[PDB]
Amino acid sequence: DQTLHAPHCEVGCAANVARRVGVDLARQVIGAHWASRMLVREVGTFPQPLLDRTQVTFSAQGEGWPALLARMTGGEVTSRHVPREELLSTLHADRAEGGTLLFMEDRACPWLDSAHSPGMLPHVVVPDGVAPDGSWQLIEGHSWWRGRYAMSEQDLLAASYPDPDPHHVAGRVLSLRIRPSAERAAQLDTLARQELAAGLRTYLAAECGETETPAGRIVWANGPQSVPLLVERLRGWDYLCPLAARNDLSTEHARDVALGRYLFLALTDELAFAAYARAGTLRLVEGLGLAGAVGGLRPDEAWRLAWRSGQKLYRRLDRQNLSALFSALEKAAEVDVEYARRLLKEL
Amino acid sequence: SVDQTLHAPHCEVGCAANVARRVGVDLARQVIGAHWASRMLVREVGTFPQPLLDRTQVTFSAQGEGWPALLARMTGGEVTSRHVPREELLSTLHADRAEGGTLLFMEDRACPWLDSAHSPGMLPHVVVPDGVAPDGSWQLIEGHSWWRGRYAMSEQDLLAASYPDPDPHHVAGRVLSLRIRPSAERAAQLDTLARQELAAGLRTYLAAECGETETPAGRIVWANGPQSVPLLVERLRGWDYLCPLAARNDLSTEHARDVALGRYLFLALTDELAFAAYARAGTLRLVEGLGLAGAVGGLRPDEAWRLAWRSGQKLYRRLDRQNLSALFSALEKAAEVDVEYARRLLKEL
Amino acid sequence: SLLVDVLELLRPLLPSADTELTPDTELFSSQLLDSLALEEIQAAIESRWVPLPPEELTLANFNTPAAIAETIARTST
Amino acid sequence: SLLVDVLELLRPLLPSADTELTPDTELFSSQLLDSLALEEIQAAIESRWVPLPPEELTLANFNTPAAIAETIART
Repeated sequence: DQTLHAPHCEVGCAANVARRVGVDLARQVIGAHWASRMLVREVGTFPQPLLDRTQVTFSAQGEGWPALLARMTGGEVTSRHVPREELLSTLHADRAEGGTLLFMEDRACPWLDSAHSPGMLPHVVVPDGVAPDGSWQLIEGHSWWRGRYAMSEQDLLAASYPDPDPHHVAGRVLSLRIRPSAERAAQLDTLARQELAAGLRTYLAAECGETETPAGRIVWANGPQSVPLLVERLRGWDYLCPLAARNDLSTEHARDVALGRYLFLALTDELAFAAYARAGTLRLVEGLGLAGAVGGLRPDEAWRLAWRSGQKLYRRLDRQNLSALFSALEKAAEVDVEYARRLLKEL
Repeated sequence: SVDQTLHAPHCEVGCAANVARRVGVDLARQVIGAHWASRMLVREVGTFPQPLLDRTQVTFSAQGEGWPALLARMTGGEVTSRHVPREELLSTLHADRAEGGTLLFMEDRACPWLDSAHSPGMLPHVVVPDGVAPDGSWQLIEGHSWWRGRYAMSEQDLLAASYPDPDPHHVAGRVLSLRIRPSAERAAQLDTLARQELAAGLRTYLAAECGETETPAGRIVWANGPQSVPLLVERLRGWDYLCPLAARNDLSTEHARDVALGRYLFLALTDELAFAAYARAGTLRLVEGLGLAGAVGGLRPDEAWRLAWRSGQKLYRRLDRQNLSALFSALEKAAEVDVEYARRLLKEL
Repeated sequence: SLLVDVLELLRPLLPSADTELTPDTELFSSQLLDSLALEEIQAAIESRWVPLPPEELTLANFNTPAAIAETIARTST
Repeated sequence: SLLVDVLELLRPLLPSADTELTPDTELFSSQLLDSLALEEIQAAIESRWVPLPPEELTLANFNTPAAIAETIART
């Protein structure tokens, strides 16, 4: 009965839409895609007008659910900015074949209690049909706010076409046309096993590279060294500890601490996602009859501990909490590679 | 007494200007001034996943293709980034000097004149090695207008600055090698090439191309030409929430973050408006030297951008509604002066 | 006893010793408590009962002392 | 002259009417004056003398009353 949710709202939203067409997103799509990547944005070729600061993060999303969900179901996961007079007809049409992720500002969502700010990024919800009252039902896919919410046709249209529009939400839909054929549905776990093997091969291949963009040089590294490289890079923000432990700060020093804290907050959401994804993989592996390959090993627990160490650090930026995050990450990296090698041997 | 080093609102441009002058190239007039540009840039939500997309971001650029591209092609040389191993750094600096010079990157905390011992800053700093200082250490040029001048660093400190530990910005042996000395034949052609570049950039500007790329840092959207600044102002209206939010005393860590990031969006924009004023002043010097100032009448795009810069500084220093509306009015005025100047100039080329 | 334990753990986290704490007191939606108090509750549970993964950190599970006690009871057996 | 003006406009921006405003006082290298102050000085010059472009905003031209007075005259 209850609403599905995840550490990334768009993932929790996609999981609700997948469940409508008989797809277990966490187990068969997220869990089938074993991934680990360090990502950096840094100085590259001038000019890069959108490079505001050196930035480091982590992802366990790999190719991401839009890619895997589309090819596994034989459907499409398509972004469109649709005109206002096509929006409601689009939501009805999408529901027949799956559903829609509808973008809105945080301030349009009363449960977020964010009237004074559209926030750093737009929010997303899943329209879940119209009720007798004529109100629309909206699914919230982020764990913290998880639940179903009511909104009038008038408020929904106003939410989809805000003015001003910093995030460019105007009619922004992601259409999930993802209903598998009965035959493809019957084969979903076979496709999940093929995807599981493919991501583990990518992981051990450990590709790395860099690309120049107007937003900086984007550097990435996959595989077993992704987390060790992340930890080496994150040691560069150790200056935040003495800075955050001071009752006086210039506008610049305050910005440095605020942005540094944001780096560890964003990273902590990715660690939560990693715990979510690895838990999905554990469920997939168990259903496939492969738990016997990895007895003992709990990468879900190692990432949950890294996630908790992250939360401690962004809530209180001190040297102890920083060291504790680094140790927790190094432990997850160890459990991940042991698990991945054992599992791929059996696929 | 009277300082003699070149400088600009973007420190790498000021550094490049010093190196260009060594080989007989006037960067502000013949390279920046020859490249008329205007671009709105946005980073926003695109195809999931985009782990480096931290916030919707908007800025402006008058750099266009940029001095590394223009300087390289106009001189027939190269402007090359490398991460040099430590044992090759000093030989690289000596070899680059014979044909131009080097932009050497280092943390803010390595440069004592910046008074930044407690932070490596948002981005790395850059200096130009400038021969041996009178005391036998390395002489360094600082290209940012505020700090402009020459400084000295021991060889030991220079190597420590190029190879810091830790290295958040990845400055490790990072150099931009300017091997840009023109041949005698190329030198005699520079004003001819600068006139051709001026026309080519004005044509690109009026062509008003748009583009978008999906990256792991977000969907990167850009728009060139006359509607770039009007599009920028329409988009910046979305940050009108900063004014009432910056004025409150009961701010959550979250709201304080929103205000810090929003103030930084306007600080970064203001530096791009400073660069626009610098670049447009360079264009006016190029046009004057080419004997074309009759064809543009007395239009002053450099002054309209200077006013937009001042409006930006007032706004990031005090985020209030009056200051936001003044910036938008200054930018709309700069857009009008730009397109009229560009159409009048291109008619004479 | 589980509801009693939760109330005792929460009393030190409140703004003042004059803040009233009932089983139904809204903790987070009110902005009475913030993320620094949330960290203390997570660490207590991590230490004394069953460590909670991200899926259990919901406003629904944390917004009242009664909800916190029910979260601990549901996730311990 | 310009110096008297300069020394006057700085007075209200000083952190305390008890700060030795000598012409050779270090205003910015010393953290006595900040960007909010610099803003006031730029706006005064824009209003009373010749408005300054980015290339004149140098720590050299603004770190002392004397230097500012000199910047305006040259300008």
